Amino acid sequence: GSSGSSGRKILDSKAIDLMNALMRLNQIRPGLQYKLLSQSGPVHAPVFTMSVDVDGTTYEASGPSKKTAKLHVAVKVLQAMGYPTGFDADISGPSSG
Repeated sequence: GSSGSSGRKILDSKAIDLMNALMRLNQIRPGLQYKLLSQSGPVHAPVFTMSVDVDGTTYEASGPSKKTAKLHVAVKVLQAMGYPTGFDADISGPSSG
């Protein structure tokens, strides 16, 4: 439930101008929760698929590491609302979300 929580405080800026998004998502929507739908692939090239619920919209983004996974997810959320994330000119193809 909600009542009776420990509270995990983890923070690290190992990346470069990337975590920015992670902090943002929390800035606009404090008290968020990230979960790993599933992980596939090798041990050196694992795929950490994270997921988050924002504004009644569930976002899922996979990455090379859980750390990047959560970050990628946020970037999307913002992009959906129309907020600056730090990425462009990256056409996806003939298929869109």
